[PDB]
Amino acid sequence: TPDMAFEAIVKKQIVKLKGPSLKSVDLVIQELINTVKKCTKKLANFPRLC
Amino acid sequence: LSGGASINRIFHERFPFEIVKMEFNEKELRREISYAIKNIHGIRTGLF
Repeated sequence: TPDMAFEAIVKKQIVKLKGPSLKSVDLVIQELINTVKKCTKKLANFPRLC
Repeated sequence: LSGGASINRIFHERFPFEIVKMEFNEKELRREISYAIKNIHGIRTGLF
Protein backbone atom coordinates (compact mmCIF):
# COMPACT_ATOMS: atom_id res chain seq x y z
CA THR A 1 0.00 0.00 0.00
CA PRO A 2 1.25 3.49 -1.03
CA ASP A 3 3.17 5.02 1.87
CA MET A 4 2.93 8.39 0.09
CA ALA A 5 -0.85 8.27 -0.34
CA PHE A 6 -1.26 8.45 3.45
CA GLU A 7 1.02 11.48 3.64
CA ALA A 8 -0.80 13.07 0.69
CA ILE A 9 -4.17 13.02 2.44
CA VAL A 10 -2.83 14.17 5.82
CA LYS A 11 -1.01 17.17 4.33
CA LYS A 12 -4.40 18.20 2.92
CA GLN A 13 -6.02 18.07 6.38
CA ILE A 14 -3.20 19.89 8.22
CA VAL A 15 -3.37 22.84 5.81
CA LYS A 16 -7.02 23.25 6.84
CA LEU A 17 -5.95 24.45 10.30
CA LYS A 18 -4.77 27.79 8.94
CA GLY A 19 -8.28 29.22 8.88
CA PRO A 20 -9.39 28.62 12.49
CA SER A 21 -5.88 29.44 13.67
CA LEU A 22 -5.65 32.87 11.99
CA LYS A 23 -9.22 33.52 13.15
CA SER A 24 -8.07 32.84 16.71
CA VAL A 25 -5.36 35.52 16.46
CA ASP A 26 -8.01 38.00 15.31
CA LEU A 27 -10.36 37.10 18.17
CA VAL A 28 -7.42 37.85 20.49
CA ILE A 29 -6.60 41.12 18.74
CA GLN A 30 -10.25 42.09 19.19
CA GLU A 31 -10.23 41.47 22.94
CA LEU A 32 -6.86 43.20 23.24
CA ILE A 33 -7.91 46.35 21.39
CA ASN A 34 -11.18 46.42 23.38
CA THR A 35 -9.22 46.29 26.64
CA VAL A 36 -6.85 49.18 25.87
CA LYS A 37 -9.98 51.17 24.98
CA LYS A 38 -11.63 50.11 28.24
CA CYS A 39 -8.64 51.19 30.35
CA THR A 40 -8.30 54.54 28.58
CA LYS A 41 -11.74 55.75 29.70
CA LYS A 42 -9.99 56.49 33.00
CA LEU A 43 -7.81 58.90 31.02
CA ALA A 44 -10.67 60.47 29.05
CA ASN A 45 -10.32 63.77 30.97
CA PHE A 46 -7.30 64.41 28.73
CA PRO A 47 -8.58 64.19 25.10
CA ARG A 48 -5.22 64.49 23.29
CA LEU A 49 -3.51 61.97 25.59
CA CYS A 50 -6.21 59.27 25.40
CA LEU B 1 25.24 -37.77 -31.66
CA SER B 2 23.54 -35.48 -34.18
CA GLY B 3 23.64 -31.67 -34.16
CA GLY B 4 19.91 -30.95 -33.90
CA ALA B 5 19.31 -33.38 -31.05
CA SER B 6 22.11 -31.65 -29.13
CA ILE B 7 20.36 -28.31 -29.66
CA ASN B 8 17.35 -29.69 -27.80
CA ARG B 9 19.79 -30.59 -25.00
CA ILE B 10 21.20 -27.06 -25.09
CA PHE B 11 17.76 -25.47 -24.83
CA HIS B 12 16.13 -27.79 -22.31
CA GLU B 13 19.01 -29.15 -20.27
CA ARG B 14 22.01 -26.84 -20.45
CA PHE B 15 20.31 -23.43 -20.30
CA PRO B 16 18.26 -24.36 -17.19
CA PHE B 17 21.38 -25.74 -15.48
CA GLU B 18 23.57 -22.75 -16.34
CA ILE B 19 20.88 -20.63 -14.68
CA VAL B 20 20.65 -22.79 -11.55
CA LYS B 21 24.44 -22.59 -11.19
CA MET B 22 24.64 -18.83 -10.47
CA GLU B 23 24.57 -18.77 -6.66
CA PHE B 24 22.37 -16.24 -4.84
CA ASN B 25 24.73 -15.87 -1.85
CA GLU B 26 21.48 -15.06 -0.09
CA LYS B 27 22.91 -13.94 3.25
CA GLU B 28 24.71 -11.14 1.41
CA LEU B 29 21.60 -10.69 -0.75
CA ARG B 30 19.35 -10.25 2.30
CA ARG B 31 21.74 -7.53 3.52
CA GLU B 32 21.34 -5.80 0.15
CA ILE B 33 17.56 -5.92 0.52
CA SER B 34 17.49 -4.58 4.09
CA TYR B 35 19.79 -1.74 3.02
CA ALA B 36 17.48 -1.18 0.06
CA ILE B 37 14.29 -0.78 2.13
CA LYS B 38 15.97 1.65 4.52
CA ASN B 39 17.12 3.74 1.55
CA ILE B 40 13.72 4.11 -0.16
CA HIS B 41 12.18 5.10 3.15
CA GLY B 42 15.05 7.20 4.57
CA ILE B 43 14.03 10.78 5.58
CA ARG B 44 10.51 9.41 5.61
CA THR B 45 9.29 6.93 8.21
CA GLY B 46 7.76 3.50 8.71
CA LEU B 47 4.53 2.10 7.31
CA PHE B 48 4.00 0.86 4.87
